[PDB]
Amino acid sequence: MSVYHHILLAVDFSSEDSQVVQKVRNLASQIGARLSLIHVLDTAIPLDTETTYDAMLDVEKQKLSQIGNTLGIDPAHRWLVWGEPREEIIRIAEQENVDLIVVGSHSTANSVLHYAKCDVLAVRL
Amino acid sequence: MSVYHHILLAVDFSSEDSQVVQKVRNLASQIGARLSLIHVLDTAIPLDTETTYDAMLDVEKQKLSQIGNTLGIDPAHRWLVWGEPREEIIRIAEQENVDLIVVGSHSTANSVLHYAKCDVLAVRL
Ligand SMILES: [Cl-]
Ligand SMILES: [Cl-]
Ligand SMILES: [Cl-]
Ligand SMILES: [Cl-]
Repeated sequence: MSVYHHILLAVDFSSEDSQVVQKVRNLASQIGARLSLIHVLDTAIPLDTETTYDAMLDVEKQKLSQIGNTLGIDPAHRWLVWGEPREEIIRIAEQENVDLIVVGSHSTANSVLHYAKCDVLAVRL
Repeated sequence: MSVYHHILLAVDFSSEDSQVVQKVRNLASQIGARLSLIHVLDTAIPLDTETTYDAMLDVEKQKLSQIGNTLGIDPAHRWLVWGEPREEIIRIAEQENVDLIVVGSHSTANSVLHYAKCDVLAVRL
């Protein structure tokens, strides 16, 4: 039986994403685990200018989707959430029955690591 | 090909070792990696009493060997070293061409993680 069943990858959209993506794909396939994906984004509204929240979200959505598409993850298992990375990472992991969180170091990594209720894989970038 | 080739397990000889041992055995076997093992021990000599350095080392050696024997690791790949855990863990990993260090949390974990030149798997105990 599989040593981990459900691996959550956290990506930050750096140029080094691709190393981690292929590694995590090889990982999950060799051990038989399913993958989910999350990226954490990353008060006065300016009145003299057009806001670009939706366009900015679309860029993020595309980057998430580049990665999601490579990994064959259903959009239902791709997460783009507002908030503090550590907290949001850990809340999705709990909610979604993850048993391995994967993060890159380069922080967020060290905070997820100190508060996660499951194993954490920190991948050197 | 194997996502990791050489996994170094670090054990501290707590009652929770066995969970980590079987997990790491299942891990390495599913991905095709070889295992090494390390435990880091863990100025005036008393003149009125017998010292027990050798007996104390034998106890540690037995505990290392319980774990090593389970995992089928040659004694050549089992390490019982004097020193600061973080430093010694990282020095063996470098020396021995490790590409995944495994540690339990419960520290040492967070220090190995902040200075390791390879991926680190932190296993919740
Ligand atoms: Cl993130
Ligand atoms: Cl805006
Ligand atoms: Cl140790
Ligand atoms: Cl002594």
